[PDB]
Amino acid sequence: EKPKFLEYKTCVGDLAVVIAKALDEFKEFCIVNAANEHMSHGGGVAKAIADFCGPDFVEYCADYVKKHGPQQKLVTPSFVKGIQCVNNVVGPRHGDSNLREKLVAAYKSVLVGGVVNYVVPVLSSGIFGVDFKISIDAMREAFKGCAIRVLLFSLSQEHIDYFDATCK
Amino acid sequence: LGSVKPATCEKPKFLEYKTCVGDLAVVIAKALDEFKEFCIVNAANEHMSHGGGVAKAIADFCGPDFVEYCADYVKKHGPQQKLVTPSFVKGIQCVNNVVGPRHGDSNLREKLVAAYKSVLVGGVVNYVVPVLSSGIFGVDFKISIDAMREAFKGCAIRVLLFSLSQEHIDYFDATCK
Ligand SMILES: Nc1ncnc2c1ncn2[C@@H]1O[C@@H](COP(=O)(O)OP(=O)(O)OC[C@@H]2O[C@H](O)[C@H](O)[C@@H]2O)[C@@H](O)[C@H]1O
Ligand SMILES: Nc1ncnc2c1ncn2[C@@H]1O[C@H](COP(=O)(O)OP(=O)(O)OC[C@H]2O[C@H](O)[C@H](O)[C@@H]2O)[C@@H](O)[C@H]1O
Repeated sequence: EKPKFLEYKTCVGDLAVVIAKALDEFKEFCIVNAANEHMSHGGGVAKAIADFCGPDFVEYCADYVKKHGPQQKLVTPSFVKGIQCVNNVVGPRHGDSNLREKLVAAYKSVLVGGVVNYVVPVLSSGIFGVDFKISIDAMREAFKGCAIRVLLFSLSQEHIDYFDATCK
Repeated sequence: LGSVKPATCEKPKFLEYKTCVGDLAVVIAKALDEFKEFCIVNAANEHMSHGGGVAKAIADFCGPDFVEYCADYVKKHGPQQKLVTPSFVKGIQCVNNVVGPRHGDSNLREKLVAAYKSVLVGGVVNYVVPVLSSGIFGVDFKISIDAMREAFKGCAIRVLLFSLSQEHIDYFDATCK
């Protein structure tokens, strides 16, 4: 029950509504977190995911960074039925750097072995405002030819309208 | 050789199986949510070198304390067919490093059965178990899974079997038929 090829869906809303939708439509999926390399889940989707997943997830992440140092990608328990795992991905920050290629590498790092359904925020395009258009294009490049299902979500309607502009 | 600190989980009424296909982190993600504590089984060599396969992933995950524990123990006691070590991971009661047999070894079935039997650790009820010997040890996965079910039959334990390979897990589903 892989898909035959890449399938997209969209959701504009807070994490709670996104997760309810993904559970209804995917049944089981990986949630992607827009993380920093310290896994310090202080704001944005990171805070929402840490609040939703709870203290065992926050503790997991903190403990891992303590043992292994800062991480650019960290796959964790979610402690939530239907969420196979959290994939904490570190996007570039504004003034970075070289944004398109960094965002492609970030979205490519979303894929995990044994997971087909992904619930994915617009990386880098909130708490440190990278242009959402390059994040979104970067995602489309990253996932080309992958047999996965991707539910792109965001608080901003503009992000999804823009995404629909190429899927339309 | 002493015993591991006993589980706070109780044994199930009968043998219970779960499965997970994918990378180690995805497996452990599932095990941490389903089991409050467990033993993870490593498909080791007698040197406890962890140079490839699931051993390398487990070594990387558990970290340098784990690496150091194994190198020190082997240095002092020599090579080991079985070593139960600390994990240095919350929820992971111990790592049971089991050396499975290899392609062409004589009495290969019976050696697999014995290897899975050695998985059991006193005071552990929940196990996360790979398909022993089916990677670089070259053993047919079907025979390894058959041997596992033989070794665990009648045991009041919970076993999450895992593999990178969907075919391995589909096979196991067909033994439950
Ligand atoms: N990163 C991983 N995540 C999850 N499962 C894995 C991973 N790597 C391998 N596996 C799975 O564990 C397997 C056991 O395969 P190997 O790891 O190759 O084990 P084995 O065939 O017993 O080989 C023995 C060993 O190889 C290692 O180098 C080890 O140190 C010893 O030399 C199969 O089920 C395989 O899909
Ligand atoms: N509660 C929420 N629900 C749904 N989506 C959200 C929420 N909060 C933010 N988002 C969305 O997540 C995407 C990424 O926004 P941020 O979370 O601000 O992520 P990012 O810009 O990559 O910044 C990462 C940094 O912010 C966090 O503090 C995190 O710990 C890291 O330091 C955007 O599409 C944004 O609308």
